[PDB]
Amino acid sequence: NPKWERTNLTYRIRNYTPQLSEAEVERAIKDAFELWSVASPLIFTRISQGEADINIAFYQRDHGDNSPFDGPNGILAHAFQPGQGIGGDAHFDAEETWTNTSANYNLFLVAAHEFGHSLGLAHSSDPGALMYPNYAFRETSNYSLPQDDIDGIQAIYG
Ligand SMILES: CC(C)C[C@H](C(=O)NO)C(=O)N[C@@H](CC(N)=O)C(=O)NCc1cccc(N)c1
Ligand SMILES: [Ca+2]
Ligand SMILES: [Ca+2]
Ligand SMILES: [Zn+2]
Ligand SMILES: [Zn+2]
Repeated sequence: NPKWERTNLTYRIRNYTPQLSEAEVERAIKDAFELWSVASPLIFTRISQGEADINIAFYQRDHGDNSPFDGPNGILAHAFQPGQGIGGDAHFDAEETWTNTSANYNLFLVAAHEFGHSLGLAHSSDPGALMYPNYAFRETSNYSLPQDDIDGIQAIYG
């Protein structure tokens, strides 16, 4: 069970997707972290430059870590479990159409899903869970964490 042994974690958005404004990309990311924050003792702080615990980046195909993206659709992103260096970092497929809407692919929902991995959760077999393996759009305004995921972070931290 890899877990962060620190509660206030920093993050850094190294690059952006042209698809959305910078504000929208940052709001997506911010709200995705809040989701996990309200069900745990974790506190997230954004840094504009520097070494952050969780780096966030939009990459294309081969991007230096031995797990290349695959073009439109398919693999949308991946994250590494808690740890130093690459640990907890999250990568998003730059070749996807990233949206703020119901249209594939909603950046807030994918980000929320990746941050679960970054915090130490694995995929869930519960189809109503965020950590379920396949993407599904769900209303995002006033979105809250499904109960299975709450059970998930709570079991790791408090
Ligand atoms: C190596 C890939 C096969 C797995 C990868 C994964 O689950 N990363 O977290 C992934 O991108 N899975 C896709 C599977 C798919 N295209 O349906 C995905 O949508 N993952 C993210 C996801 C899943 C569930 C909910 C939400 N919001 C997002
Ligand atoms: Ca892809
Ligand atoms: Ca890291
Ligand atoms: Zn990667
Ligand atoms: Zn996943």
